[PDB]
Amino acid sequence: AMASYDNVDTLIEKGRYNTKYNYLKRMEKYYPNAMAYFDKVTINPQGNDFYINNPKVELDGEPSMNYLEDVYVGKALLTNDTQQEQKLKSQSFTCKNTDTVTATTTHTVGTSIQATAKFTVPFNETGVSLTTSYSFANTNTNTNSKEITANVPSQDILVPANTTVEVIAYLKKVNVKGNVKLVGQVSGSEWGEIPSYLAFPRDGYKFSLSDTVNKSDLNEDGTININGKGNYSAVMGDELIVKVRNLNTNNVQEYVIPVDKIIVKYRSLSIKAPGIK
Ligand SMILES: CCCCCCCCO[C@@H]1O[C@H](CO)[C@@H](O)[C@H](O)[C@H]1O
Repeated sequence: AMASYDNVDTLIEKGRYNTKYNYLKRMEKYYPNAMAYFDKVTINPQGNDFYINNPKVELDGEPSMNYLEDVYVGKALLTNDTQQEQKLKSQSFTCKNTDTVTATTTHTVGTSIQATAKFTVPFNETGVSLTTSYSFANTNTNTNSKEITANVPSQDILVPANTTVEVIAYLKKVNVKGNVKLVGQVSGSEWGEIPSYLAFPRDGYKFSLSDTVNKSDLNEDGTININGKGNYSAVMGDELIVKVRNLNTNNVQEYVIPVDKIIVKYRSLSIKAPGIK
């Protein structure tokens, strides 16, 4: 069906209201002021099997993606005091970075029925999956993180004759933010009693959630669609960059150092400093 409800507690309360209501409306013919006692009549829920079927997290709008401030990893010099161009090698190095995700339910689906669902941050591309989860019934905040260590081998840099180059390594970072909808299909029933008072009979009851709404609002398995909301924000290490600057011309050229495998091992490049050809 097309319809979807954002508060399961409202439905549960209607079912109870209806139960109390019909109990009194039946007596109305005998006692014309019976409805005026609506507040005095007790209803005692005893159990339920309310369940949220197939809870899942769905993106609600496209993620927004912003580059964050670059992480400065280090600086080095490579000096060619020779009359021709030379292949000079940088030192190998490591750097560490933590990928994070935080996720918060902003609008529950009502408190009465517990459910959780997994969320994988989208537009990942790091090769390390980052998952958390959402609670349907509480406004919780779930975090997760993964520490990544980069092993970057020596790089080969062609330096022109009589030139020192300065090399800077830095790590780009992306922030992926957005909203989600928490969806599922509620089934089940509450049971209990309006207890007997004086001459008034006990009414042992069982009401389903699908009975508290119009027949059009139901799916073909009898369930009702529910929806909550949440959001997320993940920080991901992205591209390892090396900028090489020619100290004679002060021109700077940019290179990406690609990943080799998986601890993340990077490739060893052969790169031209500015001033070569
Ligand atoms: C080819 C690129 C060379 C640029 C010089 C990079 C040297 C960085 O070196 C790294 O610095 C880290 C701090 O950021 C330290 O934690 C590591 O131990 C060290 O290996």
